[PDB]
Amino acid sequence: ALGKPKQKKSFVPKLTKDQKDEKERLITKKIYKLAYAIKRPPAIQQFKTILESEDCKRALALFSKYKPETHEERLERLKKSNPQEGPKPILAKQGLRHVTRLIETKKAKFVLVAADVNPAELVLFIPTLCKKMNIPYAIVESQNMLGSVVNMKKTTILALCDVKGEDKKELEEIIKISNEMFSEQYEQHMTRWGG
Amino acid sequence: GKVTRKIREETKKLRNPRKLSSPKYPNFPETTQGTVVDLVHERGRGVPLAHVKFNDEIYSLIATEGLYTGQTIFIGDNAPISIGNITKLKNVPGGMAVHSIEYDYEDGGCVGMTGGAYSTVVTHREETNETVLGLPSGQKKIFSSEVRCIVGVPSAGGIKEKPFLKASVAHYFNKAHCKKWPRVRCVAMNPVDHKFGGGNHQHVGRPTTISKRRPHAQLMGLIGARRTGRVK
RNA sequence: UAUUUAGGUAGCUGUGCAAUUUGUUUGUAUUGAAGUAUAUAUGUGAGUAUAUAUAGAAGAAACAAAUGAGCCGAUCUUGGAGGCAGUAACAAUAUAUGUAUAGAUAUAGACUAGGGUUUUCAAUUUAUUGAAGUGAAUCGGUGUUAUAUAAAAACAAAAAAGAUUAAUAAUUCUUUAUUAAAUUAUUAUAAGGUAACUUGAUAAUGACAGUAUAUUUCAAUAAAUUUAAGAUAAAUGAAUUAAAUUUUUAACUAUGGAUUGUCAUGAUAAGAAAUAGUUAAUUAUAUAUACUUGAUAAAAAUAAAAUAAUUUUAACCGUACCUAUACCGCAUCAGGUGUCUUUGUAUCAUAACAAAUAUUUUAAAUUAAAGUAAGUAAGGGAAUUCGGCAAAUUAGAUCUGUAACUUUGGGAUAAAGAUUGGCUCUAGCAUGCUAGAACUUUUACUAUGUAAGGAAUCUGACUGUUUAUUAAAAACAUAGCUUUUUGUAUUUACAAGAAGUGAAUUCUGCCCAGUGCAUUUGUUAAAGUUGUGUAAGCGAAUGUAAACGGCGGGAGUACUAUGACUCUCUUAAGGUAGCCAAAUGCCUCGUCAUUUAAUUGGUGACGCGCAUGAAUGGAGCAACGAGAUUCCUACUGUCCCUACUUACAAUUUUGUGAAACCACGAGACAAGGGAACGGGCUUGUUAUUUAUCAGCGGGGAAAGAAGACCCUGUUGAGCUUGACUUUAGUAUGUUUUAAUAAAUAUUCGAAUAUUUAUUUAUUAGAAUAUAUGGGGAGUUUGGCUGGGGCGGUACAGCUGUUAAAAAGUAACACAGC
RNA sequence: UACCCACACAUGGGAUCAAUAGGAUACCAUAACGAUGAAGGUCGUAAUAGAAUACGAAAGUAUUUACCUAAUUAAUAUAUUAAUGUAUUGAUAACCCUUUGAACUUAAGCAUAUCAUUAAAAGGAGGAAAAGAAACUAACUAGGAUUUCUUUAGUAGCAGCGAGUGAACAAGAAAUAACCCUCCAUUGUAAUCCUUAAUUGGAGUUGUAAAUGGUUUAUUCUAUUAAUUAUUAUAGAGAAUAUAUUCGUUAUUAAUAGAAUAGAAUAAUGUACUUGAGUAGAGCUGCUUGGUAGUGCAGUUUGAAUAAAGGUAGAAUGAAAUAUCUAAGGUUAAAUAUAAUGGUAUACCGAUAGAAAAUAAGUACUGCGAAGGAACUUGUGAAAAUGUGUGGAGUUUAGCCUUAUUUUUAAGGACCCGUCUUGAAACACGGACCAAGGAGAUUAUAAUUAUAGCAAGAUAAAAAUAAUCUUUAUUAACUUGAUUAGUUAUAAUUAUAAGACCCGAAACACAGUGAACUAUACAUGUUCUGGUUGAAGAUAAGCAAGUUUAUUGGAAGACCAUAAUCAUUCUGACGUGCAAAUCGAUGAUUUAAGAUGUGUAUAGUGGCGAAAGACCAAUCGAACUGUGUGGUAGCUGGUUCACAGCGAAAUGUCUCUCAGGACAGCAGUUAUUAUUAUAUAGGACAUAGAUGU
Ligand SMILES: [Mg+2]
Ligand SMILES: [Mg+2]
Ligand SMILES: [Mg+2]
Ligand SMILES: [Mg+2]
Ligand SMILES: [Mg+2]
Ligand SMILES: [Mg+2]
Ligand SMILES: [Mg+2]
Ligand SMILES: [Mg+2]
Ligand SMILES: [Mg+2]
Ligand SMILES: [Mg+2]
Ligand SMILES: [Mg+2]
Ligand SMILES: [Mg+2]
Ligand SMILES: [Mg+2]
Ligand SMILES: [Mg+2]
Ligand SMILES: [Mg+2]
Ligand SMILES: [Mg+2]
Ligand SMILES: [Mg+2]
Ligand SMILES: [Mg+2]
Ligand SMILES: [Mg+2]
Ligand SMILES: [Mg+2]
Ligand SMILES: [Mg+2]
Ligand SMILES: [Mg+2]
Ligand SMILES: [Mg+2]
Ligand SMILES: [Mg+2]
Ligand SMILES: [Mg+2]
Ligand SMILES: [Mg+2]
Ligand SMILES: [Mg+2]
Ligand SMILES: [Mg+2]
Ligand SMILES: [Mg+2]
Ligand SMILES: [Mg+2]
Ligand SMILES: [Mg+2]
Ligand SMILES: [Mg+2]
Ligand SMILES: [Mg+2]
Ligand SMILES: [Mg+2]
Ligand SMILES: [Mg+2]
Ligand SMILES: [Mg+2]
Ligand SMILES: [Mg+2]
Ligand SMILES: [Mg+2]
Ligand SMILES: [Mg+2]
Ligand SMILES: [Mg+2]
Ligand SMILES: [Mg+2]
Ligand SMILES: [Mg+2]
Ligand SMILES: [Mg+2]
Ligand SMILES: [Mg+2]
Ligand SMILES: [Mg+2]
Ligand SMILES: [Mg+2]
Ligand SMILES: [Mg+2]
Ligand SMILES: [Mg+2]
Ligand SMILES: [Mg+2]
Ligand SMILES: [Mg+2]
Ligand SMILES: [Mg+2]
Ligand SMILES: [Mg+2]
Ligand SMILES: [Mg+2]
Ligand SMILES: [Mg+2]
Ligand SMILES: [Mg+2]
Ligand SMILES: [Mg+2]
Ligand SMILES: [Mg+2]
Ligand SMILES: [Mg+2]
Ligand SMILES: [Mg+2]
Ligand SMILES: [Mg+2]
Ligand SMILES: [Mg+2]
Ligand SMILES: [Mg+2]
Ligand SMILES: [Mg+2]
Ligand SMILES: [Mg+2]
Ligand SMILES: [Mg+2]
Ligand SMILES: [Mg+2]
Ligand SMILES: [Mg+2]
Ligand SMILES: [Mg+2]
Ligand SMILES: [Mg+2]
Ligand SMILES: [Mg+2]
Ligand SMILES: [Mg+2]
Ligand SMILES: [Mg+2]
Ligand SMILES: [Mg+2]
Repeated sequence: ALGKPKQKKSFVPKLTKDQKDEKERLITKKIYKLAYAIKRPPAIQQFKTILESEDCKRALALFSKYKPETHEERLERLKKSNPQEGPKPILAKQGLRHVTRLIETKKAKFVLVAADVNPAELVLFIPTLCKKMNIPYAIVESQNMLGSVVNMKKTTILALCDVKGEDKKELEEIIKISNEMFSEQYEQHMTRWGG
Repeated sequence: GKVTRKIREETKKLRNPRKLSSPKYPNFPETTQGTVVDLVHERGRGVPLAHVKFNDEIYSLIATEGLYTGQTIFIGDNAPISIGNITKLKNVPGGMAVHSIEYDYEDGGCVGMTGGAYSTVVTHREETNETVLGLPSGQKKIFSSEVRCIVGVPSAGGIKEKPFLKASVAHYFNKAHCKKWPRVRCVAMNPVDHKFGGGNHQHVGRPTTISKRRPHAQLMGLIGARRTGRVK
């Protein structure tokens, strides 16, 4: 109306499978230049230590001794008359909501934390909580590495309650290298402003 | 009242706007050589265009004054200065005539497009790398250097010599240039169509100088004048 | 026991009659219920009861109930039918025997838009019913596009004759052709010419204005010849009509070395004439040149080639008929509607007539009046009239001749004179055109077509346009002149937006106090901070009148008279150059001259100009005008003063056959009173053909339309603005705004503000406050009144008179506050 | 012969009366659409076929279902590996939930206000929807989720405090029902979940957890089909035939489908300490409510505490006591509202009535389009208007009243009705004629009169087999306080509001349709013939740097005619016309700023315009169609049967008042009562007085 032309409608192309993967690359590239140039808070700056690439292999070779039963083994365990035969078996827990119950009740002895998680708020409180209960702790890179033990895809946290008698001396070797990187310098980790 | 003539003309330009060529020249890193191919004429404008050929590619450009078919010209940042060549602005001495000036680098051209109108250079300032140009409108404008431009006066001469002695001559001019012709004076109109209209005799009754403070549909007459009348 | 009371508009109350349905009780009817039409009785009246005729199936009364409960009117609603009235208005060719002989009016024929069976035939009387009829590889659509839906006229593979049907025919049939796709048989991979080029031997285009001149291709005329036709009382070197058979130039190449063409302009040492040769000659909508322009004259799909043969290979839709009596205007309507073709005489054409083709049947007449058209007029010649409105005169072609004025082109076809036939010859060359001569007559463009002329004034420069249906102009436009805004334009200052005057020549004077416009340094809101501070705008200063606009008055002074000169109130400045009783001057039919027998008219001079005047333009006329006004010459029934002839309607006959209007109109007048102009009422005077026909416009305050003028309404709408109340748009503050480092300033180590640099942000906005704001939106704009408006308030209080010896009382009446 | 009257017989038309396979209103049940292709449309099928009606190539009597149409080899999204699977899209005309949102009108003007949390318009679902388990109400001797009815109540309150508008607790009833996620659920073990014939392939520790059998028997209710019923009567409701018979009613069974209750049998049972953030609240700003200085909601800026805590308590802020509750996550039956579709009834209408339609009716017909939209049953045969026959008068007088057997004449009287008006037969308006239709009825709230039941008390409130009035007792409040027989119904009149006795404006808002006439821009096509005049350019011949004469050439918004076009004059013709703008003569016009076909673009506070307020479908200083709408009118017009009793004003005061209202005066109707006749008077007489014509 009023002597003005009719409205015009433009067209759009649907994105191809190469064009979608191409555009997501320039999104993650812009963020990596952004977050480094500003100053990040100290609670995130503590998550840069990975302890080594090599020292991870000694801890994961310990936990693979204690794997839980599979699905098909669980049904054959119930085919027997008495399900509980012999002593209690030593296992390895793998859940986030279950491990923070263990540390609050002081049952654990060694905790591994994956720094790979996105969103990042879920594990910000973990190294401080172990400090109040005097628990040694360590940080590994990827949560895929922790799922390789429990036959799962991704796993955030992982901890043991006890170990057998033969691997006692093998356990004390790990804690010494783990403590001098984190717990002996914990009071410095709160003060370091990443910039 | 009703919507007047001025607002109704602008919305008629949105239903069918006017079309022209906008000729621009390319950018090349070093000095090359090109040949003039032919000369043509467009519908709206009076100045003839020229088709040059750089690296087996044909572009369009405004023809300078002395140009014939088959001549050779050079384009580059450091070409020699002569008639029809296109060089950087810093090379030309003070007092010559240029006729296509880009505002910034690697642009087509902005200033001096029509036929018969040229600009002059007045100085060079080695501090801050700037030169002052003399626009055809008569105002001194300061230009940054390193823009490139073309040397010479444009063609088509002085068209405004002989008058439209007939009414039929002005009919074909405004029709090709897409303007409204003929025009009716606003005093002859009835007071619905225009503010000045109506009355028992043909007169205005209001001061014709109108400020720029007022809104857009109230602007008519001599808008925002600093002076009115013959000087002497 | 009314010997006493009884009219009555607006209005209030009481007693009663009519209609439809509901509860209870009583009763009628096929030897005849309800309805309808005529009588009789009865009631003061709304009404009721009975009798006779007709018709054929259901209806009445009493005690109580529920309401869509009683018509003469509303320019009331729907249906039926009158007067005027057989009136207005329309249609009306001849034959004693015929499917013919004559007369009369009208140009005719094809594609598209619209119509849809109207086509053809049969039977029964521009009707009704029933059958039959439309044939496609080459005729249209289906395809491409017009700078995010476009072409039956732009672009595009290909056909013509000759016959058949009651109706289709580039479509059926016969004869000779052409295109495309699928399968067969055969094969050159290059020769020749110095050159332009010739033959199987690829990579091209669709594709693009207007005007003038010269070619005479076809075709057509004209002539000759050969077959056929029709007419004349006669006569004629043999007439008239039809069919066919015939009637060198431009480029380029090789030699050559300096001239040569067109109706016009020319071409050549970047090689002329002359020779030898190779390509073509575009069929009139063509070819080659020239001329006009601030106009240079569309897109896209689209390509290959030698010779012969074959085919149940080439899909889908429309193909009848009408061009105006088969469309649109309510119709068989004097209106309107795209393109093309069409024979003969016609010395510029035009106009007119004839061909061709299509339609058509029967009242009277030497006689009315008044009409619509066409003719003629003795003597006078605008005396008629607002005005020569209407009519009349002039006119084609050849030869002489041509003024004032001028923008030097024009005026000009100025004005003013003379000639014109027919037949027989002579003289030129270009061979069908032009000069001259002799003879002759009831004298020559004139059947049709075809300018009256001259002298002045006002206004518009010119060609152009406009109120479809009362206005064609002096109105609008136009070139020309001038002012203004924008240097970050899909376009780029010789460009893009906004305004005024109106060609050329000559001019464009004075004023910035008022209102606007521009430029630059006292008053004024909110939000934030422990608290404090900071906005634009308004006001003030300076410019601007081809911005809106404006441009005075009084006194003395040189026989009378006048005042060059002087004095004086104020203000922004006090109308200069020019012009005039003009389209602008009330008094006013101003004063003088001239035009006429006579002039309120026309023209030339005068100016204390009610109220002239400079781009709101002043002065001015050469050319142009269906513009407005006056005078001479010619011409005439405009007039003195009217007369005669013809056609069409009218008067007379047959056929089809309406409308406006109508309280009642049955005869018409003089005076009276009356709502102050009667057809009817009151006193007087009067018509009459057996019941008519044709005219006429005195009256029926004749018919059309709930008056447009004027007033009222606490009824509206279009428009303007310094009316009231507000709002879109826009300008300026505050708060929200990526991080970092540094510098500077202002307040007290701290708080604010300003400014620079880097990349790690940068979709570009949001919420509030003040100002501007007829670009828009709502609404209002008292009463009284010797009609309304203008003037006053007799619209609130007080005293005396009007005012008539208790109280009460009017006027736009008196004298006042 | 014509004109007038009386009687008898025939035409014209469809009124009156009687009937009826049609309508209207109220109640009850149902509340079933669509990608497995809906609603609606176009074309076809009959042995002889047009309208109507039914049906799809299986086509005019348990399957098929031609072509368009959401119409789909698609679009917006999810899952698996470009292909395949899944879900949405359209119809509605009543009720329900959100968004947006007017004006006419009332205020005797109008601008805040009212109409109105309305009409129109858009989005989303079901047979019902929405709501629902206190971050409540109250001040008591205390109650207890939601919904609906009575009452509180036209009350508290809001508002140019004007016109007007307007709630809740308590009390009596209908119907009743409570629950689930959000932590650390036995870590001696994901015990879960989708898919595959298959731990087959996945999901999942950033946290998933979901007990299962439909076999049989009995009973009750609803819907649809099929069967038997006396001629005495568990059958007298009603229809049809003729002038004693049937269908049914009444009362019983069967079959199929669906729902509910109960019994018997088969399957199945572990552990569970969660409380809601860019929220609640502040500052500025706008809407809404009765909410008054938030009752509720939203934008921008700012933004808390976690049961040692937070919210509320009918004027504002700050503070204190006493009560009483715990927000910001989710589900939910019954009582309730109303169409299309099918049933049952009635103080409704009876063919100008009832729906527009007794149905070949949403049909014929009209408009470019949105849209508009009729007539007609069967028997009887009224009036208006006419024809034939017989009889009678006169030519100078229509019809009516009174008195008369000189009644088809005589003497007296007598202008045409309705209506405004001081005054009408008026030269003031409406009416040519007949039939049928046609206007103070209904509802809510008050008051007076008549009648009926009970009476210091009165009552059919909703429902099932309480409240209100006498009497809020006064006052703003404190301080204080006995008293005019009532209440419930039936009928008539008056006042206010509802369309409001009937018909009538110029206008305003909401939602849509048109450039076939006519206007402008852009693209593509077509546009007859003859003459006049003579600017540049060029050539020669003379005279002597030039200058006269003669040719050639064919420029211009130059001149003139035919065909075509327009419209100056006669103020010609016609003027219930040929024609809702035509015809004749006379005129103006010519290679252009022209004329014209088709295609694309511009729409109503908008477009187009060489400008006249011209044109936009016979309409234009704001087009056409439907709705709000029965818009408001202090202003014209009309208003339907008889008799009897009684009978006026045109004056005073106030009024944005002067064509209108209210109070006072004049009138009518009904009622009670006698020394208010020991009294009154538009009078007179006697006495005492007032006044300034
Ligand atoms: Mg005008
Ligand atoms: Mg205006
Ligand atoms: Mg003027
Ligand atoms: Mg009486
Ligand atoms: Mg009635
Ligand atoms: Mg009547
Ligand atoms: Mg009456
Ligand atoms: Mg009638
Ligand atoms: Mg006739
Ligand atoms: Mg026929
Ligand atoms: Mg034919
Ligand atoms: Mg043929
Ligand atoms: Mg055919
Ligand atoms: Mg044909
Ligand atoms: Mg035609
Ligand atoms: Mg005709
Ligand atoms: Mg005669
Ligand atoms: Mg004479
Ligand atoms: Mg004579
Ligand atoms: Mg005279
Ligand atoms: Mg006279
Ligand atoms: Mg004349
Ligand atoms: Mg002679
Ligand atoms: Mg003119
Ligand atoms: Mg006119
Ligand atoms: Mg004219
Ligand atoms: Mg005219
Ligand atoms: Mg003009
Ligand atoms: Mg001039
Ligand atoms: Mg000023
Ligand atoms: Mg000045
Ligand atoms: Mg003067
Ligand atoms: Mg003059
Ligand atoms: Mg005189
Ligand atoms: Mg005649
Ligand atoms: Mg008389
Ligand atoms: Mg008199
Ligand atoms: Mg007569
Ligand atoms: Mg009137
Ligand atoms: Mg009044
Ligand atoms: Mg108004
Ligand atoms: Mg206004
Ligand atoms: Mg008055
Ligand atoms: Mg209303
Ligand atoms: Mg009002
Ligand atoms: Mg009113
Ligand atoms: Mg009003
Ligand atoms: Mg409201
Ligand atoms: Mg329910
Ligand atoms: Mg629900
Ligand atoms: Mg309300
Ligand atoms: Mg859980
Ligand atoms: Mg039986
Ligand atoms: Mg809570
Ligand atoms: Mg009846
Ligand atoms: Mg009916
Ligand atoms: Mg008398
Ligand atoms: Mg009067
Ligand atoms: Mg009279
Ligand atoms: Mg009258
Ligand atoms: Mg009348
Ligand atoms: Mg009646
Ligand atoms: Mg009305
Ligand atoms: Mg509208
Ligand atoms: Mg001309
Ligand atoms: Mg006339
Ligand atoms: Mg539209
Ligand atoms: Mg006007
Ligand atoms: Mg019109
Ligand atoms: Mg009386
Ligand atoms: Mg009156
Ligand atoms: Mg009264
Ligand atoms: Mg006395």
